[PDB]
Amino acid sequence: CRNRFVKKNGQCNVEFTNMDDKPQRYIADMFTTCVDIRWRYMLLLFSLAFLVSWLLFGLIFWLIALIHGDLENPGGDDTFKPCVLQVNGFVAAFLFSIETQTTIGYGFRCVTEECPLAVFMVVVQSIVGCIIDSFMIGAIMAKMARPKKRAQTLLFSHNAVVAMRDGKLCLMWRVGNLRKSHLVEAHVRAQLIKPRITEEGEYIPLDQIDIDVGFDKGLDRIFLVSPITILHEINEDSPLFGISRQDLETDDFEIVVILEGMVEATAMTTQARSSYLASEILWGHRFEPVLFEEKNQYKVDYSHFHKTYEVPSTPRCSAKDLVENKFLLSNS
Amino acid sequence: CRNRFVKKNGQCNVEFTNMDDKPQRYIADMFTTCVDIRWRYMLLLFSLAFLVSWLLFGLIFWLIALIHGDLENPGGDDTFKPCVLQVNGFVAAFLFSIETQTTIGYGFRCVTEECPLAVFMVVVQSIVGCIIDSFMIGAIMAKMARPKKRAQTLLFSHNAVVAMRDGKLCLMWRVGNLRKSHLVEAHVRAQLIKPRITEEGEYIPLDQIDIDVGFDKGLDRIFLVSPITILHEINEDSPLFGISRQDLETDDFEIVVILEGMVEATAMTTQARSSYLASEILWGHRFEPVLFEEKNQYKVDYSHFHKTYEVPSTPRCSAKDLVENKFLLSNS
Amino acid sequence: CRNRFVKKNGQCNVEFTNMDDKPQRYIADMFTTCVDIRWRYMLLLFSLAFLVSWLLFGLIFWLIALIHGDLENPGGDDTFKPCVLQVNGFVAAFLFSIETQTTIGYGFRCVTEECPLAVFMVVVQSIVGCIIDSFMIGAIMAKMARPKKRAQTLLFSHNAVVAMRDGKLCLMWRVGNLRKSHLVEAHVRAQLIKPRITEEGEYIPLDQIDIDVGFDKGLDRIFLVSPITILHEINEDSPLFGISRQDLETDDFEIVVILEGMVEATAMTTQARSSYLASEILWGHRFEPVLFEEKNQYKVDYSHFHKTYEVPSTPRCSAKDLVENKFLLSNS
Amino acid sequence: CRNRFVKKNGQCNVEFTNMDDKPQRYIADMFTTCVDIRWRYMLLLFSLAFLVSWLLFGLIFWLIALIHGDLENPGGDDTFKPCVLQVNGFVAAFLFSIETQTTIGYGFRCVTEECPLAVFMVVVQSIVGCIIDSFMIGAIMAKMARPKKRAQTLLFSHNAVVAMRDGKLCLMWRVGNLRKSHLVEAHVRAQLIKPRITEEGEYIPLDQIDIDVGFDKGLDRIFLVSPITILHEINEDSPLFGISRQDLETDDFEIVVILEGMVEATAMTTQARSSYLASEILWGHRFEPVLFEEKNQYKVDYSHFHKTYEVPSTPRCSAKDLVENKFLLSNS
Ligand SMILES: [K+]
Ligand SMILES: [K+]
Ligand SMILES: [K+]
Ligand SMILES: [K+]
Repeated sequence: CRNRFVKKNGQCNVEFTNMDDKPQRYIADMFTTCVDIRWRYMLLLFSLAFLVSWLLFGLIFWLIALIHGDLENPGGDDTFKPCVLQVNGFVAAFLFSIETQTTIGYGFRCVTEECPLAVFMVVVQSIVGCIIDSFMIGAIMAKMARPKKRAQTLLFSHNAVVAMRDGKLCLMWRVGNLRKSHLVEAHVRAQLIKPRITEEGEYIPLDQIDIDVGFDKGLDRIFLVSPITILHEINEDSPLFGISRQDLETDDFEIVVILEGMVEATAMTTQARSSYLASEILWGHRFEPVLFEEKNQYKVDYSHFHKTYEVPSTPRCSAKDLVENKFLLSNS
Repeated sequence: CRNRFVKKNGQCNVEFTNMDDKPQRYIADMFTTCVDIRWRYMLLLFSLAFLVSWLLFGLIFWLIALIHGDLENPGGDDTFKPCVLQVNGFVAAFLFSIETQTTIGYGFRCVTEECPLAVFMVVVQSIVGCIIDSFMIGAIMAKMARPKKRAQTLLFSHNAVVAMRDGKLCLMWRVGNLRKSHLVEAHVRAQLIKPRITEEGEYIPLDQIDIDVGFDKGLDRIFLVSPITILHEINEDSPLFGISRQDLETDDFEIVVILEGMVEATAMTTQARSSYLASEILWGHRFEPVLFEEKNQYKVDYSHFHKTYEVPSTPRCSAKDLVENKFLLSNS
Repeated sequence: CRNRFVKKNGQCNVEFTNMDDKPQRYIADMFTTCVDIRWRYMLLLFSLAFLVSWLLFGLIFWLIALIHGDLENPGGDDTFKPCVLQVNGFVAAFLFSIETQTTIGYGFRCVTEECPLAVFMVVVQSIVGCIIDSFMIGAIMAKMARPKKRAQTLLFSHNAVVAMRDGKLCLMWRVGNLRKSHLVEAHVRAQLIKPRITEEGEYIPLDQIDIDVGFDKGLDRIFLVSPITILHEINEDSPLFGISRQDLETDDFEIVVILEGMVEATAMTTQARSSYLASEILWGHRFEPVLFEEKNQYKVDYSHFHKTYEVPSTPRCSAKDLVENKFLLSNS
Repeated sequence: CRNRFVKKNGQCNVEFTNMDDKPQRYIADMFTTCVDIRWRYMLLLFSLAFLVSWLLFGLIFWLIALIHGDLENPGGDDTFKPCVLQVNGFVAAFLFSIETQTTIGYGFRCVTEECPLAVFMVVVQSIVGCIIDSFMIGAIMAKMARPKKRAQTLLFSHNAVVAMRDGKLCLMWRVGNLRKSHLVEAHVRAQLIKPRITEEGEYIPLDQIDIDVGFDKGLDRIFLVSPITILHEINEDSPLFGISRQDLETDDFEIVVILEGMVEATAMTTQARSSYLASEILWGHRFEPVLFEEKNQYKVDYSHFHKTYEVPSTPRCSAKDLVENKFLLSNS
């Protein structure tokens, strides 16, 4: 009844406060933020940038036109040649700035060979133009390609279960791929979250404790086509070792599950997460099979993914008791 | 005689059904799909987008021209200035929209300083223009660069063999690189696939079982220039431990082989796969050498890659028997 | 009192000298440098490139105009057609070159069907134009996206502490994430730096010695949301094994701490670093908790991140003594 | 005296022959090749593509102009409007095609509202135009960014040495970073190459044998600022175990050394290689220190990198003898 540190969607429930350097540290990493903001903001931002360069140069050109005396003779004649043809005022100067930076260049307003400063400005503005474009491309490219989007076609079981496999008592949860694209170099991790006090009397607000999914033997690496059921064998070195079915409806703790892997197309690691509270773990259940064979191939029924069935055959005590008891019977 | 879970090309034989959230989960990951569809579709899609913005703006301009009364005086005179010169109708309005968004800007149809709304629209459309381009670039860039294409210059042997190496009985298959480019940080994995029932009576439609290629000792990492022969030593902890040559023509199971590595040029992980059925494994054979030395260098003959030869010297029983028997003789 | 090999910001304090091949080796890797230089330099560089192609082609066109005799008849008539209309001199030839390469193409200066060489040149220059753009985009894209920028939203504690946890004496330092974005596949490393002489009398100017953070058990991998305290248990195989609280104010050595992980958005590994001198390590202290629970969620107070408190309960001798002593008492 | 499998530059000495599917497998991976070819080829290729689309469309337009009867009335009048203004022939049709696809759009040749087919063609060509650009960008971007270029600022010692460290006999070679940029998540690998015959009489043309650099303890991971000396301790499980100083001037084999790591700026793994023949290994030597301290910092003299000095104190027998002998003395 304490609270949820990671929601079921993987979303983490926490907030940072009194971060001192936040503004100056965010300026240096500035690109990283820019790509996480809503599109409309990233866009409006860029159109803001465009608009600003158009107005700036537009003004310069208008200033030049004003001083040269072009405003009064925009088209020139035999005895007089303007800096930029057909700039009669502000809006005209604005239009030419846009036409130039965008490279539309209708040509009705046009630079002449007269002013080196007008020429120069055109030069500068062109270069400027490319620069802004380049940033926009990259930004869009980057944001467009974010691998965290892939985590939404990855799936966790609504519950985790505990049950026997091959003589061992195991915590299990299930994972699945909702795309026919592969998750490359995928692997998993699990952790038990809960506050604790060390024998020295040190309070750890939330301690994160590894749940061994087979990392040592290289078994945490998975090949995920059909849903895989992930197994934690509860043993001497397990944090759940002394926990029984009744300890599940009493205790407060949380199990955090991770799936890391690479989006096949971009080879960019995505990390998917979810969470099981002690009250979301079903003791004595087993997952319903989603895979079955038909004729020339295999199929997965995904409506059975979350479903579990009761195994009355399941022991209600902790692995600890289970073990210790084995050594009474076997001891006498 | 059951069926093949992964084809020989690496293609997986399975299909997902009754996935509930598929539409809304695919919208969030939408970029990931977009790059896997056939070119013509991704392209037609984008030309569809272009076409749509040209028509949309074209319409706006035509509406503006209509209301301003430009349709009747497209070129204007001393007493009258149009919003956009030379828009006499729909097609004219269309052309200007394209000329503008594409930045061709022939200039025959041209914005004037008269309408702020025409100007604004031009502004908006330009910005819009960049945006669509940017998406196209990224999409093409991404799709163009997909690392899974590299898996087609990587190679597996048509068969796997079992045979003795240095006193040990080993399952072996071969892998090869068809490019002179390196596969960076490459490593392998193998798995035995087959359905099973746990001693608790739990049916696992297909259980995936690790075949140890040396992960523990860091030996699953390979340096692949010439074809490497991959070895699984069949021992106490091997899933093939109790399997003999006769069990091979009887049993139904499958071995799945993986090669993961990085495309040298892009450093993007590609994953190559293939499969050996118990009936594709040749007991008592050995691979033909594809590498030989000549003068100033080494050469690889790839026509010998798949070829195997008989070793009548090979034991036909399981590693299990082989071991157990050693301990009769050595026991008496 | 020797010196600092890595500053606290992670910056390494060292310089390379008498590198022989530096110029020719840097030319081959040239792209890598280009993206690390200040913007203004990368930009000025590119505008330098632009400017150079505009002048080059501008000259060609002017040469062509000169020879054709266009300088004297820029607009032509019934009996004479220029190579490029309206090029009356250098600046005119310059303007057309820019208009062409930038694709502004106002159109006042325009190629005609007369000179195949003018046409060809236009062809060449256009192609050239794209090429330079493409480089600029990539450069900007690349530099824009550098993952090392992310290391500035990652955090280390100003000090490291030594203290007891669960019956063991541990060196600890703390790490934190200043963004709500995740650090994917993150893990840590630590090293003791100091010069030494092997029993063979070989001097190692600075030897780098692994500080075990749990790599073997897969515990060096972390899930970083709230600040994690990193623990080195000082034991038989620890380089700090024979060090006590008094050895800390005497000895000269340095501990180097690393955090490697992936920027969530780009999946590009960043590496963060910092350093603790023996004089920056606080013996007998403990970190102040930055995480606390409120109602519907958790919060982190970052002003407590660096803060430590005294634990007078802490032993002042080395793990070595501590152990050895245990085996007097337990031995008698 | 056999031959070198990897040259000292890392270049591998081998060639593939009789690869059967080479053309069709290379078509699918086609992008991968495109980026490894010389610039001039990738460029000429693209200019080839451009040129081809300009000519193609140019022809279409000319065909349209021909049929419409524009060739005879390029500028039109009150009673007649051309498809595209000012196309009088082939070259004119060519110019307009280029002006259109490049978006220069001088405007002297210009589409009119008359032909829907001309309009359509313009539409199509524009779209086409973007597509080719996009490919070019990506290609240039990709090729520009190749991480294998970084391997040229990474360094190996010209020789490897064997010598005692802390009571153990070790094969050592040295590695170095020629840039002030870091090599992220770097690690090493080594291998002994030589042909062999298994006790079963199976010939392995070249067997690749792991040289343990500490992978098991996680010590193959390095932090490379100053040059690191890499150590292989020659022990029971070492392939060099039974090799002595005299076996070095006799035997033929090769040691292959690898350094894998990530370019700091792009986080793209590069793999550096080199090789030591038994005749390139200096028994009884030690590397000259390249690092020294001065005042406020550290410096590296790179001219000392390759240099080694004699240690007459060094044993000339194999680790094997060395060990076995220890157990005579200690045995009697
Ligand atoms: K234009
Ligand atoms: K134009
Ligand atoms: K243009
Ligand atoms: K124009």
